[PDB]
Amino acid sequence: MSYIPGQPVTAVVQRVEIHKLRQGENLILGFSIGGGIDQDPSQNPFSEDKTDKGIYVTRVSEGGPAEIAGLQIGDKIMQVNGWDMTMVTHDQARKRLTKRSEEVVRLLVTRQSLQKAVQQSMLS
Amino acid sequence: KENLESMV
Repeated sequence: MSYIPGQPVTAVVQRVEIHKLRQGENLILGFSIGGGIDQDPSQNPFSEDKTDKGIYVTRVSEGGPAEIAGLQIGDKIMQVNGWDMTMVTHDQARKRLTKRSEEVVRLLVTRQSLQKAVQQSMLS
Repeated sequence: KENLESMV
């Protein structure tokens, strides 16, 4: 009982508040997210796979803000500060991740449970 | 929708 390797958890829905970090006048996190990583404009007639949008963290400023909040490499961010990113645009998303009204972005993300352990899994 | 990534 308790944890069974080989069985997909599909998507762990967890909330994580990741806060931008001090770089002088800059408050920023320094991790990277892909909204488009493996896609194109041509899917939007369907939104990729319906409401997909293809938003997924592809890196992290390690030992920094995101990951300490509870973020890691390979995470699908669905919303920030409670703002469903799926129906909104990447620039719109950019706005509410890094404006001057927060100090932190509260995320609705989807975990695989396969956190940082450097697993080289690459399939094209 | 399309390929665009960003650090923040």
